[PDB]
Amino acid sequence: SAETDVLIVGAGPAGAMSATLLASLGIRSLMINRWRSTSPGPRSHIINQRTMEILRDIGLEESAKSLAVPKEYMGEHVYATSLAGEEFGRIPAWASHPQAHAEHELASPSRYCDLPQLYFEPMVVSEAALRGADVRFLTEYLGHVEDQDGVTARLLDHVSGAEYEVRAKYIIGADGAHSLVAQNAGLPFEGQMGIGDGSINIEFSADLSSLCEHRKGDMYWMFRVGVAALRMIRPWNKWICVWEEAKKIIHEIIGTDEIPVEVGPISTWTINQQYAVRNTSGRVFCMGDAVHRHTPMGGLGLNTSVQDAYNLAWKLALVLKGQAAPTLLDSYDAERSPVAKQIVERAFKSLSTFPPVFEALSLPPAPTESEMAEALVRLKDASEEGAKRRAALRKAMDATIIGLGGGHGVELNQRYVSRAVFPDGTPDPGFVRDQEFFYQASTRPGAHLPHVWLTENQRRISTLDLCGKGRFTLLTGLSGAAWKHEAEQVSQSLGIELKVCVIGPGQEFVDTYGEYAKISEIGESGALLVRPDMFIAFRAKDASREGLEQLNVAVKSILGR
Amino acid sequence: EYMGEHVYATSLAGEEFGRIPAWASHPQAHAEHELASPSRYCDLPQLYFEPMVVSEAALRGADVRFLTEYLGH
Repeated sequence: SAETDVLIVGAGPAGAMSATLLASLGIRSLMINRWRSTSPGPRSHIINQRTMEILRDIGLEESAKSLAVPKEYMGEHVYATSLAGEEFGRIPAWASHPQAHAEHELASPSRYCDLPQLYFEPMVVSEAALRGADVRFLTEYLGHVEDQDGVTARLLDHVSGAEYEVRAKYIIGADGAHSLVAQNAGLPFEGQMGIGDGSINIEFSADLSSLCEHRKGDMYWMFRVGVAALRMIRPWNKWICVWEEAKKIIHEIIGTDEIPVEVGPISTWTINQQYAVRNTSGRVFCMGDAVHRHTPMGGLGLNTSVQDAYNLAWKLALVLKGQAAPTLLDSYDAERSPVAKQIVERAFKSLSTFPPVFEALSLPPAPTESEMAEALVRLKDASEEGAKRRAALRKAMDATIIGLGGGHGVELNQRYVSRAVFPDGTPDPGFVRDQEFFYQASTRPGAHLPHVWLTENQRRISTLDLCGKGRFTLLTGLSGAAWKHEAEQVSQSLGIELKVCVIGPGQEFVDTYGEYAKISEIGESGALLVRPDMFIAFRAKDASREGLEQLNVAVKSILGR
Repeated sequence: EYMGEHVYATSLAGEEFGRIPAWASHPQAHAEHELASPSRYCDLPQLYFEPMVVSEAALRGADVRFLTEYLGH
């Protein structure tokens, strides 16, 4: 037997991130995993800005960037007959279009990058152990029982052979899409797990720089199942094909014998659309693929899983230290379960964007080499019928971009509503523009803190860099110095750290560009209370005494006290 | 990329009043810039520009004579 604060079952990106963050806040975690190592298989690889921000908070951003492929190599999505064959056309994927890129730059100090979960996982697992988590692989969760004071789980050790018990105050179910932890907690799911009659993933190696370096992209999709994908793992060199020496399916996809090819492992994917309606069940919290299982369309899986962990850790830390009532843990479900449903529905809906491509070419699904060849030559036709076909195809191709980088709103427009956000008595604004395609910065409580550039010592710093570090932060201008004193009083009163930044001309942080003035929807003396997880929980118009009194209440409320 | 930060200050070594994003350095201005043309802003003193073009003109076939004054026609 053994005792610890949190038991994390699973060392995929959510469990690992959980361990790191809890270890960074002084909380004892034991993280476990049935397998001998981190995921070898072909899995996620698009890392969006929200996940990069979180690494930037933890100080792992420069490491990930070192191993990741940059945005600049991800831009050209090509649709073709084969890699060596003729292109139907290209879309500007992963915000490579100048305007998409501007909306990207403004939204965050971080950027897209491609980094196979294969590297991401061990990076984070090793940091978690370095920061203080205990990490044990080849250990299987067999089950647990709860009571009023905590939980007791039974583990099976695949090295020693022994079974032992672990006592803990909480359990995080971050096993994968077949989570046994979710099964025991009794969580309800909506949706199915194999939708129709899936995909085969052939990993392989081959120098394709002559076919790719003049048109750098993350993926190359072939219409030939109707569709097959060719995704880059390491620039122009290591690869998967998606669809034993029958894997010269590959040669068909590249479209040539000439390039030598070493075949790696092959595996299978199915089509899922299933999420948990509720992610918590007294003392058990479930996290990544365990509560949202979905197709790969849009990069959303890994990124959502890391953000699930970022939302929970700080709350668990506060509760375990008696700085907050257990009530605070309910906001995990309130804030996070919607995002799970959203992600699953979005990924599945992104598969509808493909059939219309075949409709534009007048093709049945799963067409035959002749029919395909007819469609290609119609496309080249110097008639008005051929012009219509061309345009139809363009309209069809463009629409696929939602699954391939265009869904910036889905990525960033979280709006929490829970006990952990204190409403300011502003009317809800909606979105001016489409909320799936476009991010809208908001400073209203429940929104994520916008990014703008300030300066510290004439050097650019992000507004977000004032704000993480496992602590609440309060932001203001010079007219708002009163918040400094009011904040101290509240930290003294309730037992919590509360950094205060007074932004302006004299100060440490100044807004040399006026972006802070412009972006906040609030006068200089107003203030934003930012959570550890970077979400605004409280906003005040000004520093009047009515505004100042509220702070102490907002805080006691947020923490359940 | 070296043209972006226009700073207003008391002196170079003194305190800044603030900065504006000059020469389309603001992300949105830069986007409108990229879409407009395949070319980009750059700083190149007329001091270098002139002789570059005078020499090309002569290379391509123009006759070029300095220290010669137009008096009238």
